[PDB]
Amino acid sequence: RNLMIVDGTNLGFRFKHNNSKKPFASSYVSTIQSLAKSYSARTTIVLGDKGKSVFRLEHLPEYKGNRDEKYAQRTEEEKALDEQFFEYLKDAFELCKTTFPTFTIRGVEADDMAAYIVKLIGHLYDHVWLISTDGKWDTLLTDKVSRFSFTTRREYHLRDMYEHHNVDDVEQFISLKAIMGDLGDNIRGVEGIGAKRGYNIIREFGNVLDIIDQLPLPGKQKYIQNLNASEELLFRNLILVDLPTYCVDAIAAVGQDVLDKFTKDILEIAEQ
DNA sequence: GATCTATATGCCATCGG
DNA sequence: GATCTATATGCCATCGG
DNA sequence: GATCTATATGCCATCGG
Ligand SMILES: [Ca+2]
Ligand SMILES: [Ca+2]
Ligand SMILES: [Ca+2]
Ligand SMILES: [Ca+2]
Ligand SMILES: [K+]
Ligand SMILES: [K+]
Ligand SMILES: [K+]
Ligand code: NA
Ligand code: NA
Ligand code: NA
Repeated sequence: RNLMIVDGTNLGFRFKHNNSKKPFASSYVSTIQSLAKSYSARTTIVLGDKGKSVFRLEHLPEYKGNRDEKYAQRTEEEKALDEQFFEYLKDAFELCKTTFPTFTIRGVEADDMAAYIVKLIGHLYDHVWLISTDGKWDTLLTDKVSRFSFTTRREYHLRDMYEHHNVDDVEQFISLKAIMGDLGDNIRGVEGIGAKRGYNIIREFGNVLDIIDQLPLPGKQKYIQNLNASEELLFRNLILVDLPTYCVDAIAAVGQDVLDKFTKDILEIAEQ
């Protein structure tokens, strides 16, 4: 039997329809129930977002500032629609709590809770299914951990990493995100390096820690000059994007007692 | 040329009497 | 009782994939 | 969130005594 971990705020956008004024709490819960059955999940854990990541803010005060800018620019009509949506989503979460173990921890990204759950209890299940449209959750893929995106309708598996992310494995994926940064979170990368040049450098030199150890790289191309100046950026970005390595620290950033209680609660759920 | 940077979509109810 | 005086918090990253 | 629009790189001598 399997474990299913839901990126719950992320999933809620499947219910955002400007031409529907109706509540969706019931359909939200039902969708999760049907996904759990589809994926033979004996355990389902629903995660939700609750404020910006304290762990990441500490390293980067402009973290997700781009998201604030996006919402700031809304028209009066858009704001009204969004407020209705987000109130309906809050109601969907409340209903969810009565049915599934559902976690929100202020100042902790759902990404980090998911990474930690997989590390703590993933071994107790045949397969782990991650319900998220967020490609960064593919930092967690293994032969036993896969992802489903409602947006693309695709299942993401470790063996298809190159098709999906232009890298061959998770370690290269994490390195690539550190070099490239993450536009969605307002984390700048090395200017001039995208997936193609990033993959080439990784293939040649290894992971980001290996690359740092070899700087300066040769070449007078601007993007290499930029890479050569980016040791501190790369170390920082690695902390921000290497979900499996830093998930425990990210949770502990809002209190060690909180981490200890979450650990306890997750272990207990896996026995229920 | 590919590749990268940067922007804007009021996105989104998979799929089966 | 309420009301006022006086003090101490190493406060504080709203909120949305 | 993915996806799309739009921009800027003075790019570029693969690889083997
Ligand atoms: Ca997230
Ligand atoms: Ca189906
Ligand atoms: Ca607001
Ligand atoms: Ca050849
Ligand atoms: K970049
Ligand atoms: K007074
Ligand atoms: K087009
Ligand atoms: Na560009
Ligand atoms: Na006081
Ligand atoms: Na666009």
